[PDB]
Amino acid sequence: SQSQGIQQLLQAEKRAAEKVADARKRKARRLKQAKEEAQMEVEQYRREREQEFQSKQ
Amino acid sequence: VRKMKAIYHTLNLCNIDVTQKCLIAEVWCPVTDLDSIQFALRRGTEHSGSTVPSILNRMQTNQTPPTYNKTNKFTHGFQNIVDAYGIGTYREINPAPYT
Repeated sequence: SQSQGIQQLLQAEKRAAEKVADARKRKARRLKQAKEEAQMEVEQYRREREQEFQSKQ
Repeated sequence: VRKMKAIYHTLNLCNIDVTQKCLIAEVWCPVTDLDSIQFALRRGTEHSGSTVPSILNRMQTNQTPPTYNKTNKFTHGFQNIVDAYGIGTYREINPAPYT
């Protein structure tokens, strides 16, 4: 039954490798999203501070 | 120290899998003693914190097995003078009890 055990472990290892590589791909994607959102929040801050400037003026 | 060395040397005489931190090995063992082996494995892995099932499964034995004759303090010497001539065929009639 060892040859079957081998086949089962290889399938489990295949899935594990896929799951981890997928997590790394996700990490890269989330990082890009993080930058895009950060920039949008920065613009929101810019808008608000510009409004504060106008009020002060 | 000698024991540790023997252990590591034994583990070298194995095939380490690449994708998982798990070890597969083939071993010869007495059939009648297999239960004893599994109980020993249970105790060993129980000491290990991971308690991996550590299941030893028989394979379609098809290579020439070693010849194991159980000897004791008395019969060991007689077995050796037999072995001096040669190691008997697997499941050969052991001449030693008559020697």
